[PDB]
Amino acid sequence: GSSGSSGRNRQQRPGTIKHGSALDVLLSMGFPRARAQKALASTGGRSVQTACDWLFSHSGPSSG
Repeated sequence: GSSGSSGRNRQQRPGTIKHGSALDVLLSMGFPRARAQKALASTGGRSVQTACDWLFSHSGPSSG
């Protein structure tokens, strides 16, 4: 016996001391706040996964 393992489950963030952000996350991935911003904004800012899809996905008004 002895010892255990409480708290900290899975852990999904660049540290526990400071909380992350859907944006800060993208920043960690290597994306510019802008990119994440534009995306976030577009997709409001709920999930970072959705934004990504948007990011990659060509966004713009079909010109011609």
